[PDB]
Order: sequence, then structure tokens, then C-alpha cells
Amino acid sequence: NNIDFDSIAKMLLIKYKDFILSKFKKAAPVENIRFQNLVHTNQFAQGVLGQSQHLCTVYDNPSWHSIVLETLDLDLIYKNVDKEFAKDGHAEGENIYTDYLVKELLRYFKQDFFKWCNKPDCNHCGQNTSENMTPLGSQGPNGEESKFNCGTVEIYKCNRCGNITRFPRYNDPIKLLETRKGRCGEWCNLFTLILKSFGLDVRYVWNREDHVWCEYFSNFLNRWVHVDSCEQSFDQPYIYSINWNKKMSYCIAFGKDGVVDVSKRYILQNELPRDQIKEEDLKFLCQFITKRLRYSLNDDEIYQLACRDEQEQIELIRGK
Amino acid sequence: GSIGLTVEDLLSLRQVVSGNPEALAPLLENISARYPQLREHIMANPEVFVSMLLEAV
Ligand SMILES: OC[C@H]1O[C@@](CO)(O[C@H]2O[C@H](CO)[C@@H](O)[C@H](O)[C@H]2O)[C@@H](O)[C@@H]1O
Ligand SMILES: OC[C@H]1O[C@@](CO)(O[C@H]2O[C@H](CO)[C@@H](O)[C@H](O)[C@H]2O)[C@@H](O)[C@@H]1O
Ligand SMILES: OC[C@H]1O[C@@](CO)(O[C@H]2O[C@H](CO)[C@@H](O)[C@H](O)[C@H]2O)[C@@H](O)[C@@H]1O
Ligand SMILES: [Zn+2]
Repeated sequence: NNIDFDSIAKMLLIKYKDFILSKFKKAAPVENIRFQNLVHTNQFAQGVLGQSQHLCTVYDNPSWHSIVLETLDLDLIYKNVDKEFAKDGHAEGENIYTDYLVKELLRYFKQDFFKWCNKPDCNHCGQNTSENMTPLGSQGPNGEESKFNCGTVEIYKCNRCGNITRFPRYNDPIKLLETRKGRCGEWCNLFTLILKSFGLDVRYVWNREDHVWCEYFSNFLNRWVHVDSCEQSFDQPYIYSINWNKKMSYCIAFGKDGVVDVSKRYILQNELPRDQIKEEDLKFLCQFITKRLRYSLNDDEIYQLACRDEQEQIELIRGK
Repeated sequence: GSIGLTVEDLLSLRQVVSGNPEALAPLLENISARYPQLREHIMANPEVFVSMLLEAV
């Protein structure tokens, strides 16, 4: 023999692109039932469902996108990106620019835009006055501060002036544009949008053990890149699991194009018990949400993504 | 039985199919150079080669 591969290849590609386009075709009514009910069986499922419902859109308010674009200093940002682009400009005449952008947005947010809030500075007192504040407790939002998205205010007593300073924990990123303070929670939230506002591809990644950061998709390297605004870190998915030695159980990412478990990218050591969900009920979950999340898109968009999907699936499971 | 394809290859395969269609053939080839029992089913049924593949995704 001398079997013809070229033809057998071509023929496959097609039969594949077909099968793919069927996966993300149709609402199956058989699944819809299993989904529906599993959502009520397990809550960690509910967890992600709720998160999907919020995160997966929410940041696409060109309303917002504007406000941020107004208030940020683009003049300074681009000034810098160009400065650094001209420096080397990595490999080929390429998309490497947008990285330098994010990379820069990174520094701008840290050594410039946002300030970190451990204990709030005492307002009535001096400016630089974290130290001498004792946490009284936490409570419901006042009312001027339910006007923004806030379930909890931490309250602090200033041992030098004897005056309460409140530090309400807001979810409205725009409000976060007024207060420039926050811990990790809001630190991420805003910055996730600040990226979306330059219209890059962004996921908000949620670690079960009290951490969040974001992934951004680089066309230059074309894979997702772990970005965390808190640490002014560009591409270091390990950080948490190794430098910090975090104990991680789960990592999910929600972006307007998919919810996908990215645990394997991060939890690469100090691995926890994985179980509020049958390990492949989870798989189903995501795939379902993303499908449902995608009913809109035409027939390339839909495949072209399902590809970047596999492409990643195989970067995770390979663990390279 | 079934396919009988190496975890590693099978991965590898569905990598290019998704990210490098321009090289599916020479993979798809050597992946036959290597599995006698499959050299068979290509020579007999090209089609039924295809099946068990996407199948595993
Ligand atoms: O760390 C999560 C924790 O912080 C809260 C404050 O109660 O809000 C933060 O986290 C949100 C996501 O859960 C962010 O979007 C938000 O910007 C941030 O303030 C709670 O939502 C949550 O319990
Ligand atoms: O380390 C866990 C915890 O620390 C935080 C806030 O307390 O980050 C601070 O401490 C880190 C040490 O782990 C520093 O590297 C970091 O720069 C500093 O802000 C959070 O990031 C995390 O929840
Ligand atoms: O601290 C800002 C920024 O610096 C980096 C390197 O770019 O490294 C720092 O943070 C690490 C922990 O996250 C430390 O182990 C290291 O010593 C420190 O220089 C980034 O990780 C970080 O975002
Ligand atoms: Zn004071």
C-alpha cells in the first residue's frame, strides 16, 4: 500500500468541524433537565451558576467602559506603552503590543491608580494612619452606601482621635473609581473591567479559598495569561500555589465567552480535596453554561472558539 | 478492540486538528507508521478510522 493521508486528513477536519458545530448547535432538552436538577442537587454548582450569571456579562456596559476610559489617564498609559514598545518590541512585528499594554495597565494600577486598604486610614485623623485602628466589627451598609453594591461595611475605631472610620466593601466598580482603595476583592473587580474597557479578552478567575485575579487572552502568545493586579504580576500562574504555598481546591474562570475550570493551571502542588461536585458533573456544568452563553454567535465565531477551547484543554491536561 | 490509541498521541492528534490543521496528515501518517493494527483499518476503511477519533474528545 501507500495510503493517502492528505485526503484522509482533509476529510477528517471537515467531519470534525461538523461534529463541533453540533455540540454548540441546539438546546438539548435531555440535558436541560439534568442541568436544571443538578443545580438544585449541589450548591457549589449553584455557586458557579450564580457567578456565571453575574461575571459573564456585567462588565460589558459600554456605559461603564466609557466612564473608565474618561477617568483613567490614557495619555500617560500609551505614552509609556510606546516608550516600552520602542525599547525592544519582543520577537516578530506582531501583537506583542497589546501585552505591553496590559503589562503597563498593571503598573499604572499599582504604582499609581489604586491604593491598598488593610485597615482604612483614619479619616478625621492624619493621612497616613493605618496602624492605630482597632477593628470594632462589621455591619450592614448605611444607605448612602447601599446606593452602590455593598453588603458589608467594616468599622474601625481610631485610637488616637476616638472616631469611627468606615470601610464599606463595594461591588460597583464605578464607585470603586471614587474610593481608590480596596483589598483583593475590589482590586480585581475594577481591574477586570479596566481591561475589558480596552476590550481585550478577559476572564475573572475565582479561587475558592478567598482569591481572585484575572486571565487575559494574548494573541501574541495566544493562550490565556494569568494577570493579577494586586501582585503587579504578568504571567505567573504558579505564584499562589508555590511561592505563597496556597492550599487550593478549585479555580474557575468566567468570561463572556465561557466558564471553564482552570484549576490545573494553578493548583499545581498543595492540592486540596476536590468535591462539592462529581468531577465530571463539573465538566458538564461549564460546557453547558458556555453553550447556553453562546447561542447568539454565528458559525465560525462558534467553531473558532471551540478551537481555542480544545487548544487550552490540551495545555492544561498537558500541564506544559 | 475500540480505537486502541495512546493517551499521548490521541492528545497530540486532537491538538493539531484544533490548532494546526495544516499538519494533520503527516501526524495522521506517522501515527499509522506506528500502529500496525491501524495501518490495517486505514487501508480497509478510511471512514471508520475517522469515527473513533472525534469520538474521543
Ligand atoms: O472576597 C470576596 C468577598 O468580597 C466582597 C465583599 O463582601 O466583595 C468583593 O468581592 C467581589 C466578588 O465576590 C468583587 O467583585 C467586589 O468588587 C469586591 O468588593 C464579596 O462580594 C465577597 O464576599
Ligand atoms: O498572603 C495571603 C494574602 O496576603 C495579601 C494581603 O494580606 O497580600 C499581601 O501579602 C502578601 C504575602 O502573601 C504580599 O506578597 C502582598 O503583596 C500583600 O499585598 C493577599 O494578596 C493575600 O490574600
Ligand atoms: O511586587 C510587585 C511584583 O514584583 C514581582 C515580580 O515582577 O515579584 C514580587 O512578588 C513576589 C510574590 O508575588 C515576591 O516573591 C518577590 O520577592 C517580589 O519581588 C511580582 O510577583 C509582583 O507582582
Ligand atoms: Zn483619628
